[PDB]
Amino acid sequence: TFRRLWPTIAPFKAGLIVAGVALILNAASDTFMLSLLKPLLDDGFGKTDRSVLVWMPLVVIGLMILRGITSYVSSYCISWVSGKVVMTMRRRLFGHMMGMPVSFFDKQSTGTLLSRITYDSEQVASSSSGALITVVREGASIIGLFIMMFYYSWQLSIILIVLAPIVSIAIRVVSKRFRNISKNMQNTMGQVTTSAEQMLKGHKEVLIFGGQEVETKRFDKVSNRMRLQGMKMVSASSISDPIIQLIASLALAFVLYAASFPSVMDSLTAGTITVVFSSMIALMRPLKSLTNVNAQFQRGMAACQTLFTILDSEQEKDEGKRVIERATGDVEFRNVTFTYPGRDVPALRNINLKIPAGKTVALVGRSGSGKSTIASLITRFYDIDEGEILMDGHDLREYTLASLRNQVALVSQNVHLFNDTVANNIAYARTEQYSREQIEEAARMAYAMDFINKMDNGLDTVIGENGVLLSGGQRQRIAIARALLRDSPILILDEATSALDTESERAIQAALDELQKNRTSLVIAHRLSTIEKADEIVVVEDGVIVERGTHNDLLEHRGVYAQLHKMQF
Amino acid sequence: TFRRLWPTIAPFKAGLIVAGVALILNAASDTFMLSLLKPLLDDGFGKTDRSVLVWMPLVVIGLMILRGITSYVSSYCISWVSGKVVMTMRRRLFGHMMGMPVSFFDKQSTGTLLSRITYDSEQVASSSSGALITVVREGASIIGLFIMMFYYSWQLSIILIVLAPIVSIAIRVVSKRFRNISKNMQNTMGQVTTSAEQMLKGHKEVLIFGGQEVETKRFDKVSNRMRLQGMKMVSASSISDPIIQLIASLALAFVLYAASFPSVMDSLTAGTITVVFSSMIALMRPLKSLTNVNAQFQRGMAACQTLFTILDSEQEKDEGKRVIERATGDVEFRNVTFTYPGRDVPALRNINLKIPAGKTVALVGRSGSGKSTIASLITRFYDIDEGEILMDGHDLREYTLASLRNQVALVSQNVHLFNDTVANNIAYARTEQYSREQIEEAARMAYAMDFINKMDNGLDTVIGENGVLLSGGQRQRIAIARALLRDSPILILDEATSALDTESERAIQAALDELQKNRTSLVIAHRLSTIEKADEIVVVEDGVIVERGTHNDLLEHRGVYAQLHKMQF
Repeated sequence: TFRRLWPTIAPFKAGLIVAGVALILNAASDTFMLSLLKPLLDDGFGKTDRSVLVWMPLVVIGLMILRGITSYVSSYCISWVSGKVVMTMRRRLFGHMMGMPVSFFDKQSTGTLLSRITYDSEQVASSSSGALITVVREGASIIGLFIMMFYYSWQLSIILIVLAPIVSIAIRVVSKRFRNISKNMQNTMGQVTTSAEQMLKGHKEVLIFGGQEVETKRFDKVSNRMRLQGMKMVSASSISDPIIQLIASLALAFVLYAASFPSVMDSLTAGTITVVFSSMIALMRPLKSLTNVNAQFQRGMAACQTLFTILDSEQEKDEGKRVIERATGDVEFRNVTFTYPGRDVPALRNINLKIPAGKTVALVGRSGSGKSTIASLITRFYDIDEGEILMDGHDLREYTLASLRNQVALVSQNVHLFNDTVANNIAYARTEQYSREQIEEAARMAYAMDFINKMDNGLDTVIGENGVLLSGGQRQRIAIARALLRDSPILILDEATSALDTESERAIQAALDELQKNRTSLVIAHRLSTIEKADEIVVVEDGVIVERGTHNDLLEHRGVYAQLHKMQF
Repeated sequence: TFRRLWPTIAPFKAGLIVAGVALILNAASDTFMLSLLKPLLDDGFGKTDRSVLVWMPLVVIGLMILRGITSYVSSYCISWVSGKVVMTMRRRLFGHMMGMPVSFFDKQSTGTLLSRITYDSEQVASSSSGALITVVREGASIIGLFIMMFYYSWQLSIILIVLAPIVSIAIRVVSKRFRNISKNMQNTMGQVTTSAEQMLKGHKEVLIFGGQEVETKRFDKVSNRMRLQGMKMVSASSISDPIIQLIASLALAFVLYAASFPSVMDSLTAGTITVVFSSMIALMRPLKSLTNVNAQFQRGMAACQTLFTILDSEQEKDEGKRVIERATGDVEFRNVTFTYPGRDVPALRNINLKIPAGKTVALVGRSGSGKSTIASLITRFYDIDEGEILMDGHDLREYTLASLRNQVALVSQNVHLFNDTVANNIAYARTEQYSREQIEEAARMAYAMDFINKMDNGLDTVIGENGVLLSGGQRQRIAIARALLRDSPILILDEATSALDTESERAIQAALDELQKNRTSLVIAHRLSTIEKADEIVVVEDGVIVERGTHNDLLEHRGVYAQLHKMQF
């Protein structure tokens, strides 16, 4: 089907050839054990020769340390090939779901992302290697159990194998009639139950009219007709099994009649009869599972096209080559309009925001629709629909993504801490550029030295999740340390309030005020303290920035900033 | 069985004795079939007599027929006791759920009541007779197969049963450790999979901070740790089966070795070893099915408590002391307060109404605040909590229910139509009292003659559900005809249908106006035609009838009735 997965398996085909030689020896050692019946019953138990029962108990345990040795050697060769072709796909999906647009991670799939590198990535090899075990184990067992019969007695094997189709079709033909008769009877049984349901519905009219005795006499006739149509469903399903058993045993009677009295037979002496009959019973288990080979090779290959749809998908649009090093200017918006992918209602209308040099602007308002969206466009997590965002006399589309992302610092509340020491989370992906010496200065000027001191090991504690764990204020201060160390010229202070509690508010305010030196920042406003002190106060209300006036003029006005004071107080 | 249920089965106990003799002959016809192997292998094929296998083809189809005749004669004679003790109890549930109060049918149960007399009533016999064809079939097959195994070489049988407990406990002991070890490994897997999950959450930080190569070399180091851990829970689960199969062949080797000694090598031969070994593997399915003989006799005797709960619940509170022929008087409510069972909010506060002789009252309120539950109290579907309802200077509680309900007719649109022809559906439960002459005049005066005379058969056509499916305008007409024939003195004109249509509103209004000759009636009002004609207008305002005045006084005042006119326009 989708055999573009074979090049992933090709580097390791040395556990599919050792599990194709140590699994034929697992099946060829089951059709040799079953051949021990012929000596046992001919020259063993039946005869007075005791010598056959003294070497055989050794080879009964001399053939099941070879069914165990070759059942484990063939499991440290498919668990090693179905583990290195799942690993090399698990780590190829986690290089494609780490660069594509955050639109996919937004809400297209949130918790099923792991299910495609933990569950659907192991099922592409736990159901495609279970369809090679079954087609190569139980395709040499089927050949050994067919060579035994034709070696020991072909005369009886031919007649035995000719009657198997005739028995099977007869059983199916006699089963079909009784199944459809049972269905026809259950239809009438359902009809009578419906009549009883309509009988029970009129209690409120039974009571008032006084038909309690006339209504129970009419359930003496719907109940007598529920047992006569109920005992005709057990008198039609209990007559099926005896007849199919009789049909099956007519074949056995014919085989026994033909196996001795004709002179063509009677080359059999008590051991060729039992092996030939006992192997055909052993031919059914390696025939029920062989049919389901393609029922598993296709169930474990839809989960390959799923991962080849997640893989080979549109990666992030890294358009442009222009390189910017420092935002010595203004990150301006001009007439831009953007709508979230997957929806039609415009979340952002025409907006003209100017972020001046050496100043800060505050996206004021608790609207909840217009504050975070403008923040998201600067870093180009979501690309714009139409218009222009200007940066240093250019456009963000023209600039390289790697050269734009490294200029914006999100000092947010919900910030991620990676599973490393409390120093590389302050210098993530810049450990070579920044030496530890800068890291003490960053922690000191971020006022995080106190929490650094009260630690089990110092500036080396595993700090992310599955580790020490922190509170909100400490994560805020770590993010502030990151931003201060990186010296990013653009900041987006999310500033979720969370708590205004004393001795944490002081620390975060001091760290933030030290951060915002000459840096030009757009602050998402949730705390009035920064709204009071801002160069420009811009209200966002369903994407129409109309109350754009500064703090003083808009405070004098009764506009949305005055109304902000009203709802805050 | 359960001592409550036994006396229902006791009369019909000559179907479990006929089915207890034709079921031991089903099991004794299988332990007679694994005894032809001895004549076959010793005196048949091996000895080449050529006389034992011309007779055996007839006995292999002379036992299967007797295995079928004793499988149908034993499946019909239990379907006759499992379908007659379900029929004699299905109609005892539908003799208790036709007298007990209305409170049981409304929201204390639903159409699932037919899942008590169709499904849960058959599971008391389909799981208690299925637990007697398992203690008798597979409790005489185990006694038949233990007499073969001991008649044929008792010396080998003791050795073969002594090693069954030992092999079983050894397999269990070697299966416990390799299951709990795999549990430990799967517990360890959770740490690595959670760490893998914790990498996909920092996407918004991974992109902006620039590290996509630092987090892909840390999924080159978490993928291996879930490969080596994935190859250690397959190397621990694939080593369990080879060892238990080795324990299961240190017994076969020991059996074959013990067979070599002089004591056990004088009576074993070619046959008398195939029936001593092949009867054991036929002794597992009976022993396996036996374990589930009390797990089915408590799943089919738990139904016999939920249905008995219905069977021995509380019936109606028929305090029948006074008997009245005709209510030639007034039906008064005085200080009546009633609350619905199963709820605490009083649905009915104090009420003071009097239904005058030769007059009618109209419960005109569209608020839906329990105007219908003032009608239910009259017929005593729901019993009063406190106060006094009077019918002819007495209380309804003293009156016999069969004598109280004989004086009320519910002329509604949702009337039930029983499955009998139209003639008895106009004289339901009183057909012996009323001859065809009275029913003809009742149909004439109800203006219902056209509907029935247009119809195919005439006045004896099957009229109820699953019949001809009359319409609501004909259902209410049939109810009018029924009430006219019964000539009851009090009616409750529900009048739920306020729809106006030519030949329907005119006809139904004419029939109702003919019905209300003297016939002191309380009309639930949805149509203004009766309201403007109403002698006394009373409005439901929650539980208090504040506006207890005539039509004119309520008309001139805004009140609530003229407010209901304002709603109407």
